[PDB]
Amino acid sequence: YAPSALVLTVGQGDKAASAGVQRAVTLNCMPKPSGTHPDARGACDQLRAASGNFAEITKIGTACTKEWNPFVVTAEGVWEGQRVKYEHTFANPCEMKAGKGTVFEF
Amino acid sequence: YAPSALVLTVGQGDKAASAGVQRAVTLNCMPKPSGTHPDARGACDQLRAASGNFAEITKIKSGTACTKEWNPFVVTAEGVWEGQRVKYEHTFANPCEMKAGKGTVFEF
Repeated sequence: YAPSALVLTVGQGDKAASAGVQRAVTLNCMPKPSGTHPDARGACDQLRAASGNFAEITKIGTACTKEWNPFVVTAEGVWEGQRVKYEHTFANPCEMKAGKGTVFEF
Repeated sequence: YAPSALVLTVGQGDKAASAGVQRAVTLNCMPKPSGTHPDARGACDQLRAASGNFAEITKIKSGTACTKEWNPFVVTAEGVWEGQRVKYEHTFANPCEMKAGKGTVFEF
């Protein structure tokens, strides 16, 4: 196997570079799930099912207003030996609530 | 202040973008040290003493005496330190230089 180790963050703002990070968790998946992530096994399972594609997890029955109150989630590190650097901006808390899945529920 | 959560990697090559990862570990320092890093307390302590400055970890040491052949390794750190983004890489010319400059942080 190849390493799968990530840091994930959430913060206020519309880009990772400009966001005020609120919470950040570690996640290791190979060969066993661990980390400060609150559900390392569920997160590793969901990521495996998506082939490591964070965008598949965050994409938009969700009835949210068009208020702009943005939050950015990030993932960076290595997935099955490949370097990854991901960010996604949710327009507001309502969209984030629907789009976090297990991976970004922290 | 604020979260300090990191992933560190080592790989063969001369820049992170061109080097395949061999091993990677997690490190979280607050409120207590943990992670897959084999000495999380030592790594967190060294980083705290350096105020999160990864260049201070890998800086040159007067006792280092290595031959000069090119056989490079790249180490990286990513994540947050005191809530602020970390994106760091350093290339060691050969195994001797990596042994001299890895400290506890990159000892995995």
